[PDB]
Parts: sequence; C-alpha cells; structure tokens
Amino acid sequence: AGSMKLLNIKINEFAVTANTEAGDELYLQLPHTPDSQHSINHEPLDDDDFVKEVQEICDEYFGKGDRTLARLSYAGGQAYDSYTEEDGVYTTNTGDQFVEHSYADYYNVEVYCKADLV
Repeated sequence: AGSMKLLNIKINEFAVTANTEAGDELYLQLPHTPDSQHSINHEPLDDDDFVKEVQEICDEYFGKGDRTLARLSYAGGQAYDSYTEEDGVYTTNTGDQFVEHSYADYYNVEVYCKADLV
C-alpha cells in the first residue's frame, strides 16, 4: 500500500480516477464518507486504510497546501487553482460556488456541495 506509486490521476464530477505503478485502477468517490463506493479494477474496494492513503495523496495533489481546495475540487469535479470564502460560501477561480455539505459535521469529513444559485 505504502510504497507503490500513483502514475496517473484524473478528476471528474463523479469520482477521482487513479492508475498505480502496479497497474491497478482506482475509482474513488472522494472525500471518503459512508456514502462512497470505491472500485479496484472494476471490483469493489473495501480497504478504508488504502482509500485514505490515496485520498491523502490526492489531498496533497489537488489542494496543494490547503486541503479545502482539494475538497472543493472533488465537489466541483475539476482541479481548481484557488478559492475565496465569504459568509460560508466558497467561490473558486472559475466562479463555481460551494457551501459546506449537510453531512460534514455528522461524518466529521470535510465535504462540500456545489451551490450554484446561492
């Protein structure tokens, strides 16, 4: 788990896809919550330690230094460059708006909802 490399990473609006040195294909519904359905080579993936290790590598890739940017990128399905926050709504560099997900305080996970009309 700990010393193989991630060789390809891409993000869409439904999941983060990854390809490892070992040839496996991760399909990860990030951030990790009880609602997530992860797949390893089109098979169900139920190692929460592995999913959290890849999610931590992807927090460091997308959020750069700020994990909040990575969480906004997961919610938006695209790698954002920056964001500003005001009154609880987060606006990224492309103008996309987000608010905190309703499950955030209950899952104790940083998750966001794409608030288009807020």
